Amino acid sequence: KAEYYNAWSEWERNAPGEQRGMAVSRLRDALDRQSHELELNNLGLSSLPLPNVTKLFLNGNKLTDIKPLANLKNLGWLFLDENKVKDLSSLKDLKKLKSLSLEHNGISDINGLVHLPQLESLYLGNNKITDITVLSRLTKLDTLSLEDNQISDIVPLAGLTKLQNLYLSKNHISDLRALAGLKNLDVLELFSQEILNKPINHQSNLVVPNTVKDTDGSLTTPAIISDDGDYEKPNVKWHLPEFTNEVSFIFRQLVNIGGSWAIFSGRVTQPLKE
Repeated sequence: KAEYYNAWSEWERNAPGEQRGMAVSRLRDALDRQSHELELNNLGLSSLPLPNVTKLFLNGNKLTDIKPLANLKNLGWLFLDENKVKDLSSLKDLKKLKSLSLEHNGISDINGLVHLPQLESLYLGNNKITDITVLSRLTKLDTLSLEDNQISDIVPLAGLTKLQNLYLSKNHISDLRALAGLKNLDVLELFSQEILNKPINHQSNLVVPNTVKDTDGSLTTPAIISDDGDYEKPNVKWHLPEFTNEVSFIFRQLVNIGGSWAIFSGRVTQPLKE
C-alpha cells in the first residue's frame, strides 16, 4: 500500500522541465475507491510508474515504453492514441483485452498483436504499417481500422469473416480480391489509395498493364488518365514523343461486399527513366 504511493511520488518527482501530479492524484483516487476505470488522457506523460481497473485511457501522451502494463491482466479496453509506442510484445498476456487503440503512434511492427487473438476491435489508423500478416490470426475482430498506412497486401484479411467495420482508406491497395469473402461487412472504406509502380523505361509508345482489380479479380477501368493516355483492357497506353518523368491514372469504382457499399478510389503512378 505505502510502496504504491512511494513509487508514484518518486515517478512524479522525476518529471522533466507533463502533468504527473494529476496522474498521481487520479491513481490515488482509483486505488482508494477501487475504481474500474483509469483516465489519464492528455497528460503529456513520457513514462509510466490495481486489479479492478478494466479500462485504461492513455490517449494524448508521449509514451514509448508500455512495460508497466504487462501485468494488468484484467484490462478489457486500452486506448493509447497519439503516443509513440513501437513495441507491442508487452501486451502479450492481456488475454481479457477486447478493444485496443494505437492510432497516431508511427508504429511499423505489429507482430506482437498475434498474442491477442481474442480482440474484438482494433484501431491502427495513421501509422507506418506495411505487413499485416499476423492479423490473419485475429479471427474474432468485428472492427478493424487500418486507414492511413502503407499496406499493399491485404490477403491476410481474407479469412476474417466476422468483420463488420473495416477501414482501409489511404493505403497502397490495388487488389480487392482478398475482401470477396467478407460477407458480414456493414461499413467499408477504400478511398484515396496511392499505388507506385516500379520505374520502367520511357517509350514513345508507352504501354503499361493495368493492375487495379476489384473483388471479382476484374481490372478496374481507369477514370482519368494523364498525358492524353487511353485505356484498352488490359493496357493503359500513351504516346510520349518527348520524355517525361512520370505518368499516372486515377480510378474510382463502386464495390459491394456483404451489406457494405464503398468507393474504391485511388491513383497509380508510373515513373519513367532515360
